[PDB]
Amino acid sequence: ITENIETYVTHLLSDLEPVPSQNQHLAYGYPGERQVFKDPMLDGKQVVVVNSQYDKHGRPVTGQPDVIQEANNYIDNLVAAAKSLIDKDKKGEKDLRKNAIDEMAKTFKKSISETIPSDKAKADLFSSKKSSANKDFLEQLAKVEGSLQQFTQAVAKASGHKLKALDKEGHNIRSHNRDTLIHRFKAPNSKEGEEQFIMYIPCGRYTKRQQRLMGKDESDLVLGNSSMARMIAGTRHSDGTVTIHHDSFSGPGARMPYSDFKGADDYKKLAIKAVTLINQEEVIQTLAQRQIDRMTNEDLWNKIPEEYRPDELPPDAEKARAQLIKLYVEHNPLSVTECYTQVVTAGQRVAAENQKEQFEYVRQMMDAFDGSKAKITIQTGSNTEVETAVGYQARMSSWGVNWFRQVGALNPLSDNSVTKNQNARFVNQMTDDVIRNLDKVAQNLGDYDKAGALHTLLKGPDVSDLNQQITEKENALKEVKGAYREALFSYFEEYQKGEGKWDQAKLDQLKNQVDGYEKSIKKQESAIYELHNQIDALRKAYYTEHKGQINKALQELKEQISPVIQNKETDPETKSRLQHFYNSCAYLTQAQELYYENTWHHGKNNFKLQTLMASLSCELDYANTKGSKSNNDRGQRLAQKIVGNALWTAMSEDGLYTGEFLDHRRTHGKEVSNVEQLDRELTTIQALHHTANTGVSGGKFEIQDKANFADNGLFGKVANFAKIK
Repeated sequence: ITENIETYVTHLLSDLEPVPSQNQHLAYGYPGERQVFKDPMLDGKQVVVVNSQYDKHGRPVTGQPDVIQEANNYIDNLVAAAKSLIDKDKKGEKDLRKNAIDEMAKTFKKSISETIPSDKAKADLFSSKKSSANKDFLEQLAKVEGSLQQFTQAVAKASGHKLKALDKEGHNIRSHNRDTLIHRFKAPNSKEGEEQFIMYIPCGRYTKRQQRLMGKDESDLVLGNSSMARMIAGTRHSDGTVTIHHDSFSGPGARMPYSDFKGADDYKKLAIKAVTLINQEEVIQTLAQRQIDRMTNEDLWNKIPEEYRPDELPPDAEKARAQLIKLYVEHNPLSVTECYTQVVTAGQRVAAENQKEQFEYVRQMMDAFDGSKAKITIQTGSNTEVETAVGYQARMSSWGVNWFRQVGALNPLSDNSVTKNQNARFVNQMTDDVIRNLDKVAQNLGDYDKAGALHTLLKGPDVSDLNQQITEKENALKEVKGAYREALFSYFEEYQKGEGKWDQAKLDQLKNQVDGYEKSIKKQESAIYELHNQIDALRKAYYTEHKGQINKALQELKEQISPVIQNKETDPETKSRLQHFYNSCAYLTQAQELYYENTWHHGKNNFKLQTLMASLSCELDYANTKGSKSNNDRGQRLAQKIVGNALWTAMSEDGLYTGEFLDHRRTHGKEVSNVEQLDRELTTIQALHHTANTGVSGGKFEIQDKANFADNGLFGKVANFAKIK
């Protein structure tokens, strides 16, 4: 589908056609809670939908781990991988082996059903993991893990495949056909006949370049992104229309094939650098498609100059949108801006998992494309596409969230300084973007003088000087950057073929060119940083001085704005102006406090700075991508903070950001605030997403400060199931 996002989301929330179990793409368990349905628009796609249900205490009964169900998911999903492997294999007795596996699966199910009592099988996420009821859940869980290790050992024996292979195949088949995932619920203070939702719509599609580097038509080092989904949250009105309060990306996960990394020569590393660039272009392609999705038909029309509009659009709606998209693309330069808030700990020194490269390679390839063009493919209709250059602008931050996020002086377990430069650059960029964008909608609010007064203050210290010196040097890089990308794609083209097949001669010249341009970008990148660091110093001293008044001013702005916003007679447009302006300011100044005071890493502020900046980029209307290695764990929790904060704020009297959703200290009690009640809703899409990615529920993030989350992390222990070997 090349359908408008809003119209698609609306179809998704309506009356859908049920799908029977034998026809589902994979096992989700929780029958009658995880309901499966046909995609209302894409022929063989499926949708999984969950509605919150509650007990008599108003505590949720959906979204709750159950080890029997997860055991069933694990059994069935591994059984499917197994069958796929023995079907495509060269050995015989396919039937003997498939039947033997079924038979062992039936017996492991039965045994688990006879040994695990139903009522000790369920966890309660919103209570202490140390309750007697959760301790029982833990005991049952360890029991079951024991049985799932025996089951998997027996599947590998019978199937003739290795653990690693089964795993790899499970991932491959879950990837050939990803379901849309939906959670519907009434948030606190919802209106009658109204309800909220969050969904993950899988996105991403191969670029033509990727398509032909795969012995296709337009063992190691696979191409392509994964775990990329489009994240939409909003409210559904009693008539079944929709307002969308958030639209961003979950993922992509590492843009680079992490695994291939171990024990690798410098060549292999440059290969890895290239793939990440290759995948970086796919990311450009996916942001441009999102941008087309976010346009209505009226929107594309207005963007096509009068003299190219056809007198008659075709009768078939689908074929009319296609024509609009095509004409739109042909006559308008496209540009896209990505804000990647990464949440890995780039400096970590033990259990590192190449977190340093995940930072370093992605940040370099994002900047490689920054301020130039990429040639991309845009889907216009179900059988039609067009090719276009697309403009790119990068913004990348990287602030850790795990136990290593900000280690003490001299602690050898991590190096806090790896991301120092890029994070200060990022802060300057986002703050400059906010200045420009303030300069630009100060015009529509003359009757609001407290806005002018905020703007004046937010301008910060006069740093036009060093800004000039930077944009001059960043312009010098463009030439060299172009040369670097083109050179690096060539390098992969050769590296990709076999050693049996490659000319050692071309390889070496190509490697050297890359390096020269690299030392050279490296060197200019350095001086640019040096300049950013000088800007930082001055912002820092300025913020410290003015912080008290920036705040008194923000609060007076709110004072005048709110009562106008709530005026039953001011048009939607003015109201938006006023929320956009204020929220932009509120997000920025709060990020400044956490960044300049260097408090962002205390336990009690753990995902706040990342959330603030991601929210800000949604306000500047960038595409926000977010990520950890696989995106199963740390990135999901950042998505939970951003989506929860988007929903909380949109359902205010004001539409105005208070920080409550972030600052509120969760207490896990039998009586909890409205914020905590919302927070309780948000793990359910994570466990669904985890199931689609791994076959079992999860999110395995280690909570650092327990007051940051409604739940107690028990989905993490189920996530283990995926690991076991």
